[PDB]
Amino acid sequence: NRQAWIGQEVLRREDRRLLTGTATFAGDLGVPGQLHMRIVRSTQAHARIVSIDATEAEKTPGVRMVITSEHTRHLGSVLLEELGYHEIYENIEDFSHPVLAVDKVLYVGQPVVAVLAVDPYLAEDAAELVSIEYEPLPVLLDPEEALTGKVELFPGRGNEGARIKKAYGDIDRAFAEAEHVIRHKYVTNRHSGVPMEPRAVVVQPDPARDTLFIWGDNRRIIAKMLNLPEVNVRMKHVEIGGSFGVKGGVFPENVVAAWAARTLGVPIKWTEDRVEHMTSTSHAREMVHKLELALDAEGRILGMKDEIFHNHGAYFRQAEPLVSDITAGIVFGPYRVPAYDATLHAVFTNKTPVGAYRAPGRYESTFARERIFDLACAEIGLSKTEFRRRNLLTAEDLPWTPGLDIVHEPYHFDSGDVVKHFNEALEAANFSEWLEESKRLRADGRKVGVGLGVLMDKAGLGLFETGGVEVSRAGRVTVKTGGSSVGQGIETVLAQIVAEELQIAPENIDIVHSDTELIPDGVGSWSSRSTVLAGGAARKAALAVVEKARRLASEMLEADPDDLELTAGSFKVKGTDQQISLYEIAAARDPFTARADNDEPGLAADAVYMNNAMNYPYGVTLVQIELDPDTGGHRILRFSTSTEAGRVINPLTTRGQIIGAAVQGIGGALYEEFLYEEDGQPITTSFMDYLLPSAQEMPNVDCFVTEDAKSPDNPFGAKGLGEIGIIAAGAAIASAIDDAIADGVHTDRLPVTPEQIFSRCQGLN
Amino acid sequence: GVPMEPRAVVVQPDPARDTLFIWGTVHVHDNRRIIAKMLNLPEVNVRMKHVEI
Amino acid sequence: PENIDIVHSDTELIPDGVGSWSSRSTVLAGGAARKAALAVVEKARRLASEMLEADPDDLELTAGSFKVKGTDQQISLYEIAAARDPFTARADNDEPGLAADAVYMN
Amino acid sequence: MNAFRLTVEVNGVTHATDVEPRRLLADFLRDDLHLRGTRVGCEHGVCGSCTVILDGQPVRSCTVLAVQANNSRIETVESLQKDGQLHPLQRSFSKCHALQCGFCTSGFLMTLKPLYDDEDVTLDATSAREAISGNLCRCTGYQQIVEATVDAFHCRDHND
Amino acid sequence: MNAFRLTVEVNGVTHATDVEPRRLLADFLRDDLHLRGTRVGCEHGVCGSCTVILDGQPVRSCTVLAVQANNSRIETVESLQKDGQLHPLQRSFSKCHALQCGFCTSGFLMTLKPLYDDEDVTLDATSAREAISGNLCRCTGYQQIVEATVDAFHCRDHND
Amino acid sequence: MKPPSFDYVVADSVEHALRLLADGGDDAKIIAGGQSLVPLLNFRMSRPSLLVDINRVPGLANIRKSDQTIAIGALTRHAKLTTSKTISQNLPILSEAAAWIAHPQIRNRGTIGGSLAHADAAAELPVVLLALDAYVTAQSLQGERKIPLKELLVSHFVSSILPGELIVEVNVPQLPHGSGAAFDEFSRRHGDYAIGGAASIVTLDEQGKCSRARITVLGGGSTAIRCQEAENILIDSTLSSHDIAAAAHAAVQGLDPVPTVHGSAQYRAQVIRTMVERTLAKALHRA
Ligand SMILES: Cc1cc2nc3c(=O)[nH]c(=O)nc-3n(C[C@H](O)[C@H](O)[C@H](O)COP(=O)(O)OP(=O)(O)OC[C@H]3O[C@@H](n4cnc5c(N)ncnc54)[C@H](O)[C@@H]3O)c2cc1C
Ligand SMILES: Nc1ccn([C@@H]2O[C@H](COP(=O)(O)OP(=O)(O)OC[C@H]3Oc4nc5nc(N)nc(O)c5nc4C(S)=C3S)[C@@H](O)[C@H]2O)c(=O)n1
Ligand code: FES
Ligand code: FES
Ligand code: FES
Ligand code: FES
Ligand SMILES: [Mo]
Repeated sequence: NRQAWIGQEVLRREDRRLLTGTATFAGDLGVPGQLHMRIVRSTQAHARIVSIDATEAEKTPGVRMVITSEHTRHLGSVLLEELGYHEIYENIEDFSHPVLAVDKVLYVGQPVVAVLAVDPYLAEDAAELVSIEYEPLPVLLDPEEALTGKVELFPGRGNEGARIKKAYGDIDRAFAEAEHVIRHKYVTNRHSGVPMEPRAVVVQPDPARDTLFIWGDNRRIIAKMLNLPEVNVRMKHVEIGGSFGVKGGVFPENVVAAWAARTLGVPIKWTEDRVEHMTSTSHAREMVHKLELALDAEGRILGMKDEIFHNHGAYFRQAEPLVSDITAGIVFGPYRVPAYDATLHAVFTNKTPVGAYRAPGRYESTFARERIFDLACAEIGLSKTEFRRRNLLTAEDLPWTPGLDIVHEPYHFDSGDVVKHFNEALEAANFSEWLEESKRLRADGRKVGVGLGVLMDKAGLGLFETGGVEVSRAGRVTVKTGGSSVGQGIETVLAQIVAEELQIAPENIDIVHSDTELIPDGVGSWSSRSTVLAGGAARKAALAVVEKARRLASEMLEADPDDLELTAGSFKVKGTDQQISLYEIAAARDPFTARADNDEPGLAADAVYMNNAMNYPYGVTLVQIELDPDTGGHRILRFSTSTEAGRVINPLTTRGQIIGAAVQGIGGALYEEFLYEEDGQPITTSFMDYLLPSAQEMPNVDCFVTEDAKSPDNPFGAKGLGEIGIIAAGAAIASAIDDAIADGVHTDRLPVTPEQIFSRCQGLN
Repeated sequence: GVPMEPRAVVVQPDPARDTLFIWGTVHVHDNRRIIAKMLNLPEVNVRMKHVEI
Repeated sequence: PENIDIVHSDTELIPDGVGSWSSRSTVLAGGAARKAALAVVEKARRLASEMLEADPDDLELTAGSFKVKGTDQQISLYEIAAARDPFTARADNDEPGLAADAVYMN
Repeated sequence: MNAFRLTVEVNGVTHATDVEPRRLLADFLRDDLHLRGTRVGCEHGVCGSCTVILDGQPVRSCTVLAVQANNSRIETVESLQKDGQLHPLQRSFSKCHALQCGFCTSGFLMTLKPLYDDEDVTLDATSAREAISGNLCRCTGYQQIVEATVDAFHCRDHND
Repeated sequence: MNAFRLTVEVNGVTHATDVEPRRLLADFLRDDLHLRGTRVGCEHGVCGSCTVILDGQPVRSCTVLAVQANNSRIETVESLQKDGQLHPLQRSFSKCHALQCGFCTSGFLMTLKPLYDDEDVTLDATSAREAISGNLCRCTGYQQIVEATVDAFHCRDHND
Repeated sequence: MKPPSFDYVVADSVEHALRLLADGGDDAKIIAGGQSLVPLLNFRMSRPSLLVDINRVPGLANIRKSDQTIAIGALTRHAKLTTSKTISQNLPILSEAAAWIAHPQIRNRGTIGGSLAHADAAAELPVVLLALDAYVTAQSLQGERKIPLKELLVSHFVSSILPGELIVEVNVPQLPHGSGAAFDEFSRRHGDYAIGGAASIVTLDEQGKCSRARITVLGGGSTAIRCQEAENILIDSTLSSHDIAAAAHAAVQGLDPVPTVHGSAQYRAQVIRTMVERTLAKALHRA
């Protein structure tokens, strides 16, 4: 008894909305009297301006207004980042547009002028007729060239970013006290999420002395910039079709809409062009890694070291530089790392401003390490596999409060690896491995590679996440959460968590989120967070309603008692002779002096909050590629990513996340890169140039490989999972490829083009 | 009473079925309580919106 | 009273209310507004004594702001609220009511 | 600038309306026909979501001007469910968790529809992958979609 | 069968649109010229709210087919306010609590407007009552409106 | 995303169509499938005055074994080219070559006529048809021209059709009883526009000798390219792996590929390939 919901494969709740076409997306929304906004974007990567005032735009009948920087710059001021640490240097500098520039332009894609028309067709029609005068300026593109003069983006003193360092232990005496010392410079891609739904915003004003309705919890910024609070929100629920952390938080488009909607009293709608997306929204992944590694004759780590240059694009969106702070923290992953120097540069170039793409800073760092490792396993010749076996964790030496300035991720305080044992994962997660080894039977199959992933999932986040549970009348329960449905099946995970604690089928739980009128406060869903956090809320609330019932349903009948048999949906009393249902309690107590539910997280002293939650997941990725030595095409024959994580709330949907995440990473490993011509012009703007993975190329195979080892210290002990699938997809492919020629682990620059696989007969000469 | 504004109602359903929006003027606009019970879809999910009367 | 806006009949913000009939809404809903505004003054004046370091006695205390002493310094009523951000909390009141109700008119 | 009188049968329902020629079929179907089921992701016949049944053949609602559909039958993801019941494809798509966001669902489902309704062929994992390949997704890795389609075709044919 | 093209000036902005002849001016001035300011209470030239300025003369937007208003200047309650500053009539109406609900406010205000703008006459309580009499209110009743109008005409003329 | 404004007229027949655009006119364009024109409009990369939808003209989607040739109407979808008369060791090669064109949903509305008059440097049908020594009859108001495929293909996105002059039919020399035909293509993603690809056909003299062979190239210059002198290397030969490799090595030496984000100049040319080598290989198998 009764049965269990948590840990069970339950068909998710969001499905039916999306399958039938009942599901509303921001772009689907229509409002009478609408103005369609088209934004005139930059065509120069770097330039000052002498804009026209169309005129010839405003002249075209059906055009109501054209917004220049004249309007938006007074005000609100520049976009406003977030909490609340990191205020240790002083930006602006950036944020982004902000909100429209009539001084300098800093990337092709930057919003300059917005038009407002009756239909979206007349919008783009008239936006063309706008003419902007430009004076080109020296174009920055390389992260290294960025910091060493001579060209500048913020011509004051600024001038090019933030410097983030972390160190402790003696790095150098470890480097002095070592035989073998290893060096190399790795360079990583520029991707983003590129989800299937482009950005979209609809704003409806209540022009009568009131508010704004917004469809598309960071109300907080818009409210502030417009000086419109007390909110006065009013963010409305719409389903989202892929964030991957790209859709982030506040954009320039977000605030222009609100301003214009406010100062006109006219419904304003904006839906993004795909070409716009590829040039306007959160870029990521672009990092350079200098890496020094010290070794004893045994081959254990004595310390890591060197510089990282993050190409933040042109401005500071979100992350701010949360990502850049995180990256400098966890380049060491899951290892014995006595000491290291980690110094990071957040730099700017004339490119689309950077946000937090799925596992930001983890794909990037995880590459550089598992590639500086394969290289030591080349230079000492010791086996690539048992290097990691010799040299990951301290099985016994846990808690492991790290060496260097750590944890500081992003901050306060500690931290360490208390999550389960590392290796008997790597050990046990080798179903199929060593017979995947038996190659070539002299052939053309060539590849085998490994990658490892710790994740600062958890990112408390934090400190809290609101929740709430309502049982009432008609046989259903309504759960309010601070989180957001983005596609990960959050509305289901909670539905299980609640159902388990409430003794009622999940087909009866409905979940409400992201309706700010209903939910006055909450954090979103970031760095693999909410299941522990927003689930811990739902538990706390569902644990409160049961005490509201099983103590004030004690009085509705006799007696205290207090009793055997706690629940089967109701409460049979002191034996199996009959009872009060759980809905009947709720049905009784509404006009009679009180209200029949709970939103226990939380009060002035917070709740639910799982506090600086550490909670580091971990695993391996295993890859076997086949190469065609000329053509340089490839067929990934076998793929299996591994993960140890807490309890795993739903096996079915967790599998989706893991598999899904990997394909994004594999896409990043061999398909996706934002390319730019010498003058800063973006090249990969359509879909034919930016290659997303398709059905045929991807492995028919992806092995779910999850293990429930020691649970952390956050109830029902769980972990973040929606970001671990991707982590190592870079490092494993690259090592697999270099094993696949061979001539040894000497690949740096990602992705891996077939033209690069033209080492073909430079293998014969 | 014969007031100047005659009676008027507007209902928009969220076919995601979760909810229902009523810019109708039902005069205790907190008597969704009746409509809820009647329709057997209670009790939030019948979210009432403010209008002038 | 210019700076004050009033929201009503929007059951997402207001999950529970009685309504308006039989010449009532002032002592009832105005009586609600009172002990709400009287819940902030404690939530605020208490919270303001912690913000500076002076205990809850001062000058007599209205601007709306907070004059301790006579006549050095001051903390406005809005800055108090703006300060209670995501610092572990929340800067508001809604005390009517619970089990054994509120407002109480019987 | 002179509107064209269009006549189209959508999901059995006939329609008569003036449209300007330049309006894309996708935008016509969404507005004012208010079937948001059809979704738009790319803008040049790639993303997939775009996809609709035109006269029995799956085509992109986004590389076709609305005016080009005059006197023709069109079906969207809205037409699948009949009388509360989800059409087998949708049912198995949920059974295998073949969707996450929602976007790449109209596209795939409508591509698969005429293939389903016609008596051949089987769809095995390999031939299944090639079928959906005309549609892109950024969430599932197709693995489950490929698994989802296959399931739909087994309860279809070899049914017990 | 029959569409009609309107060329009407409304509150300054000229509009061109095709409307079916039977649509009443009131309905036209609220859709799709979303100027909800004009309000509709009775349905036969009585309630008052209905009232709009047509070509300088106050007429009921409700006993006039929208089509009859072609090539004419029309003004509604939206047109009083000029850059934030409420038109004095609106001010004295609030200064004297001449309105409680809102409905009988477009009607009266628009009735009083051309009377105001033209240099004559004074409006004393007796002549004030006769002026507004073409509009009904169920809330005031009139005492304060009559008091409101008079006030508006004193700051107008003798004015310190 | 949104197109510019333009006018639209449904063509009832060939002549009536040819008339409709002429007086249109000047920069009036015809529209069949839409699959290249409509995307261009969405990018506002072509702004015509009026469109003439020939897509409903009744006598233009035919397939015919006519005489010594095979007749194909201009409105013939690629979708049909995959599943058709295409039998008899006279496939002859098309359904394999038309199979590489994107995805079913595009193939379902695309037409052979338009695909030619558009003529992308990576358009597949031209490459494979030039290997079949194609013959396009482009009827216009004044007369009826017949353009060999060597002359039709001018440049990237450019054909030898004077404004007007609508492609009506495509004819092909039937070939060869008996012979072998194969087409292959390389692209980072299947169905995408290729980096490099080849179309080669060989006819064999009883038993092992060869009598005639024709070879073409995708991604060569701005158009499909005859490898004429590589063909002479093949002809009269044993067809070993010593003449195929030699033919291919000489089937490339004259090319000027244009670099792309996916392709370096020499790579592209070096990816003209072994597309030749394995296409010639697959041409021969008892075929
Ligand atoms: C995602 C995607 C991938 C694609 N991949 C490929 C590919 O790999 N290879 C490939 O070859 N194509 C590809 N195409 C498109 C390709 O151009 C189509 O096969 C072709 O456009 C079919 O449509 P159509 O011939 O009717 O020309 P449409 O553009 O559909 O119709 C109008 C076009 O016909 C042209 N035209 C001019 N004169 C005539 C005439 N006399 N008769 C008929 N039409 C004429 C016009 O120039 C105009 O461009 C792809 C398209 C998309 C959206
Ligand atoms: N069915 C599930 C879903 C999630 N989780 C885990 O529990 C937490 C609940 O999810 P959430 O708090 O939303 O995690 P994130 O905020 O990090 O978002 C999920 C993750 O993975 C994603 N999956 C996505 N899937 C779809 N279809 N669309 C997106 O936009 C998605 N965006 C994301 C993004 S962003 C990330 S980073 C996550 O740590 C996740 O790892 C789980 O155990 N079981
Ligand atoms: S978006 Fe129109 S076809 Fe993919
Ligand atoms: S869930 Fe985002 S596309 Fe499938
Ligand atoms: S309703 Fe038209 S005048 Fe009263
Ligand atoms: S009409 Fe109700 S207040 Fe005057
Ligand atoms: Mo994320």
